[PDB]
Amino acid sequence: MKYMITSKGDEKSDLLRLNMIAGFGEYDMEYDDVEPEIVISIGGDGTFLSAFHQYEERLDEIAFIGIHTGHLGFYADWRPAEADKLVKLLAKGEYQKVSYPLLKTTVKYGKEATYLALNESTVKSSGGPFVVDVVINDIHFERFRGDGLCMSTPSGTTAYNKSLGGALMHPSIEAMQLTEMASINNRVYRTIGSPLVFPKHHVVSLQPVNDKDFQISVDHLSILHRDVQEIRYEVSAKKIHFARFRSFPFWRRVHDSFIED
Amino acid sequence: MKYMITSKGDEKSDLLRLNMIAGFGEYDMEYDDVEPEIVISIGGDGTFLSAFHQYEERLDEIAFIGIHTGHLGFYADWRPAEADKLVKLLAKGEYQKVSYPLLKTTVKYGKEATYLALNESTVKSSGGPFVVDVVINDIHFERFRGDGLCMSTPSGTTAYNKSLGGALMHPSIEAMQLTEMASINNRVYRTIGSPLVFPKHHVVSLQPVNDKDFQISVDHLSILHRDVQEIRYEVSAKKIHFARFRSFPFWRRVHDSFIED
Amino acid sequence: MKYMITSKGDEKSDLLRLNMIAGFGEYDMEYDDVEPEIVISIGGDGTFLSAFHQYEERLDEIAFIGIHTGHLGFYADWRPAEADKLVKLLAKGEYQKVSYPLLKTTVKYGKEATYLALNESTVKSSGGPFVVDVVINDIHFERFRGDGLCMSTPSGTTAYNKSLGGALMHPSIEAMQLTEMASINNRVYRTIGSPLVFPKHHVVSLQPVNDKDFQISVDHLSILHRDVQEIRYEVSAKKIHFARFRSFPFWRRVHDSFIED
Amino acid sequence: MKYMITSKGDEKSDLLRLNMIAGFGEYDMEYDDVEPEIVISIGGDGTFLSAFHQYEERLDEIAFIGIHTGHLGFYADWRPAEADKLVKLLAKGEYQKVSYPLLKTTVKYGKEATYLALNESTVKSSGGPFVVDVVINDIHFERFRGDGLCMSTPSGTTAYNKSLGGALMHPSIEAMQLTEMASINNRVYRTIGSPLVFPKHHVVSLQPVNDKDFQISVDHLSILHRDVQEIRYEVSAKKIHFARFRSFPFWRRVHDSFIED
Ligand SMILES: CN(CC#Cc1nc2c(N)ncnc2n1[C@@H]1O[C@H](CO)[C@@H](O)[C@H]1OP(=O)(O)O)C[C@H]1O[C@@H](n2cnc3c(N)ncnc32)[C@H](O)[C@@H]1O
Ligand SMILES: CN(CC#Cc1nc2c(N)ncnc2n1[C@@H]1O[C@H](CO)[C@@H](O)[C@H]1OP(=O)(O)O)C[C@H]1O[C@@H](n2cnc3c(N)ncnc32)[C@H](O)[C@@H]1O
Ligand SMILES: CN(CC#Cc1nc2c(N)ncnc2n1[C@@H]1O[C@H](CO)[C@@H](O)[C@H]1OP(=O)(O)O)C[C@H]1O[C@@H](n2cnc3c(N)ncnc32)[C@H](O)[C@@H]1O
Ligand SMILES: CN(CC#Cc1nc2c(N)ncnc2n1[C@@H]1O[C@H](CO)[C@@H](O)[C@H]1OP(=O)(O)O)C[C@H]1O[C@@H](n2cnc3c(N)ncnc32)[C@H](O)[C@@H]1O
Repeated sequence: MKYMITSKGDEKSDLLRLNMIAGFGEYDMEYDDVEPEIVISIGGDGTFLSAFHQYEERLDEIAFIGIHTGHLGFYADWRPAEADKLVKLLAKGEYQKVSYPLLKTTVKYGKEATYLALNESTVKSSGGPFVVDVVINDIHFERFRGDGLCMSTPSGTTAYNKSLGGALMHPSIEAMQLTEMASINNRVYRTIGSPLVFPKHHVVSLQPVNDKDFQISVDHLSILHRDVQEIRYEVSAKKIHFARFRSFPFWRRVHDSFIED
Repeated sequence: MKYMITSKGDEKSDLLRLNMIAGFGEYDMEYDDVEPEIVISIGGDGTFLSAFHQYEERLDEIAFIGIHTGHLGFYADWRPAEADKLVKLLAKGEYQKVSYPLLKTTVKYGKEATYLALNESTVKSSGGPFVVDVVINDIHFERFRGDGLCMSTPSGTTAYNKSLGGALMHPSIEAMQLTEMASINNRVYRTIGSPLVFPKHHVVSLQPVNDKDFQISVDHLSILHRDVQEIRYEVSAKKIHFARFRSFPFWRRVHDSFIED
Repeated sequence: MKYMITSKGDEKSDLLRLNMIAGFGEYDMEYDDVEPEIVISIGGDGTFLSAFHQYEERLDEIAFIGIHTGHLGFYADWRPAEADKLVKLLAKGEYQKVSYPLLKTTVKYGKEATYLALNESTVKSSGGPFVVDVVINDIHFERFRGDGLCMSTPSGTTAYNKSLGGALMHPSIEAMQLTEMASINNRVYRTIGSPLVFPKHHVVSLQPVNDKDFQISVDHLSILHRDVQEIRYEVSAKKIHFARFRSFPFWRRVHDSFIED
Repeated sequence: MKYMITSKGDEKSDLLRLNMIAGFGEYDMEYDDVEPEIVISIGGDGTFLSAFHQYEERLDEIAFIGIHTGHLGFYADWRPAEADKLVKLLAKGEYQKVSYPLLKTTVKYGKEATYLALNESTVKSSGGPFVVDVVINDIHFERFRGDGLCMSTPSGTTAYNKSLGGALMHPSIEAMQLTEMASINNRVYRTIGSPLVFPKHHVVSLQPVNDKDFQISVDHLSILHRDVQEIRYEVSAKKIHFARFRSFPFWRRVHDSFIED
């Protein structure tokens, strides 16, 4: 099939990439970085996040593989030594695919712009204080004042979501999780405090009250949006598909990353 | 159909119960507290929890209704004024049923005993320090030392789980959530810290290392178990069925209970 | 004595200010906004913070008073109705003074710039990731990666510090408190997690490792510093002096602000 | 001077104890376990806590030393290899003493009983729910419902207090810190949430409202008190005196214990 390989850029990743292409060369495998069916990421989770967004418009025609040259990642969870063993099983085929849920973000102006996130999407204070109205399925849930909010995919719960006190969710759960960044809670302002886990079809809407500029981030892409009036969060109908070749369970990936490998 | 009504016991609850039975008397409705199809709880969530466990062996043949005489509850979410309106719609039928997931607990000795929880099941220090090995789908995940652990149903996440830093989960999500009670984390002991959200079929096993006595609780039932060697947690295959007669969404119930009614 | 009055600017604050000046006019009191001995703030804590920094170079020659026209504040803790009673006791004299500790921030370049904070001073990510080395009395304590850090005065612990999980400290304690903003903790990065309470003479130093630009804030003043190599935190030798005229204890101020007035 | 040595009891601690007594034998040093001036603890912090309470009635006539045979402790912070070097400097004298603050607990019945804590004193649910009124300097601050409360000395903030979210306090600060154990916070019940740091002379009083039985703990001593009506917490006037022979600063002890030795 068509394949391509992206690299962190350092000497170790570029050289493992050149060795896999060489191993791939002796097969019915064509390197193609326009319409690949297999996207291999060599580096870290950030390298994988770049690879995902590089091909977010062909998600249903692509299986992703992550190779970590540094420490173990959650998307780059195969080490370099098995790359030669990886070439072989990628060549024949015959491998199950694993699908993780994604988060859809809709940003409306006064036109709109949608985005797709693998880790999380965050909304932040543009310069002055951050006050937004939180609306859940068209019901006003709370008026939030603080540093910002974070809406996380299941696989993203080990990322920014974990640092904000969120729960770690197994990626087979089609859900999204909202966490607060340093909220005020006094006699004037009241927020729920706890992280909120939303299922499919539930729409969380963030609406400004005073300022209308915000720092909106989607994974590592962070741009300041102007003249916004709504940020809609929703479990996407699209999924990211991983090529699977042996059992590396999620809770084991959590154990190795946070307890001790 | 067969029905029965349980009461908190105070003057207000006993009298609303006697008025609903009177309203029920003028219908094709027989009061029966052995094999009811409709179980009405008058009082609070605790009164409802008692009503659930009173009939946990006929869960698939029962629809539950909760009436709160005091503050708003999450299971007792209809106020007394609509009880007369409640009698009518219960009499004809024609009402959708709502199903919430339950948590199954298995306790093994050296025989075994299983239990069913609507809120949560907790395991606690029997007197000396609490040390248990946490095993997820037969993999050793961590060695926990602290005050105890709490495994919560979705509808239970607003109860004890919320006080322990857990996330609030919408009850349509078939899952269970584990939270820590005051764990030690130093160079010797290491725990994940974050709450963990597990899907169906995932089995969390708690295994003792030193002492084998524990305070195990299931909802308000808390008994000390002796000579245990395993506590297994798992999303139950059974569900609790609620009689539904109008839209009182979960996130609104959360708003009214924690933000301001 | 010399006095001056600052106002939030709205109609209510400007008019209470004009009435106190009128009441002050019938006394041996001269309005002077260059070298006052009494600085009255009318509005909120933010109005008081502006009044403090407006006169931070004459702290030992000034007693501060706060009047809240809106909700109760921690520095603006007298309501408008007692302003006429306030005029009288300010005129005669004979009132004890209360002193709260301040936080000193030193920012070095490659010259230096020092600052004085009543609430807190925070250091934040300038655009890229935030990584700093934390040094306590010239010992390397930890390498922090996250959103930022917050060093709070005692009276500031109810402000930003409280939202970040810090402890509330009685202002008679000459100390400063450091809290983390969303830190990463995995096999690579390790931070203490808990808030740290430092006494007098203890110097906490923040040193960059990669980027050298930071968003440094001091109370509501937030400016981006360039080419920094050290941010030093230390309990200041200066104190803010409040004019006291009746007992409004701190823990009562906490109760009224966060429990219910 | 008079001295004595206590041991964890295992083979390693008993044998290091017998070697120090031998080294002590060749000096103007008399082993005396009734009125020692030097109390050496060999084992861990728990062994040291037992040694402190064994002599809490002669605190002002005793200097304490801790030797850790296992991992590094906060009171047992010298390793066995320097015990022979420890014998010499203990023999001559000429060493500064370090003093840490203690926490005084008063428990009243309907007579009273006072206690002294080096780490913390906790109050817990006796069997039924835990509800107490929190009173600060004779003002009603809050009505707490939850698992319990913990009042910690400065040196105790790295113990149970740290697991409950409290701040780490340098032991030169004469203070005490209160933290909550899993409190309920809804429209009915309201607690401050944040840890509270109290100075000298401040009296925190816990008063029951419904049940009057409680599990009160002081360090590792935990006994159930009956017919109580008040638990008073206060920074003690007594201090524990440590024999100091080189610089092992507190924040370094924190670094080595929680970051990495
Ligand atoms: C440049 N990164 C790429 C990546 C990744 C990333 N994704 C995940 C994930 N899904 N589960 C766990 N670990 C993850 N990683 C690691 O996390 C660190 C920060 O990159 C790195 O070790 C990553 O690892 P690797 O790239 O060094 O191999 C942007 C991301 O950073 C997250 N993020 C931002 N701010 C904070 C913060 N304050 N605290 C914690 N996380 C934060 C956020 O989610 C964003 O998408
Ligand atoms: C006697 N109760 C019955 C009930 C209920 C209960 N269930 C829920 C729920 N699912 N979502 C939210 N609120 C809930 N409620 C309320 O919670 C308080 C404590 O009953 C009361 O107001 C309840 O309300 P109502 O009875 O006064 O109307 C035992 C339960 O207490 C929980 N629990 C135990 N210890 C703690 C603690 N330390 N912190 C918080 N919750 C705790 C635990 O889950 C247990 O099953
Ligand atoms: C514009 N403010 C002025 C003030 C004041 C301020 N100081 C204090 C204080 N010492 N103890 C308690 N309450 C305080 N207040 C209130 O706090 C809210 C935010 O102003 C307002 O109600 C204040 O009240 P009043 O102005 O509406 O009357 C900047 C400050 O905001 C703090 N701050 C910034 N970001 C956050 C955040 N994410 N969460 C919580 N606090 C934050 C920070 O400390 C900064 O100095
Ligand atoms: C039997 N212990 C003796 C000791 C000591 C103790 N004191 C301190 C301290 N001041 N600073 C930091 N570390 C400390 N240690 C360690 O802490 C662990 C638990 O002993 C052990 O490693 C201790 O170490 P060492 O004995 O193995 O060498 C009772 C104490 O346990 C604390 N405690 C109780 N319950 C919990 C909990 N749920 N979480 C955390 N701490 C708890 C409480 O404070 C009590 O006085």
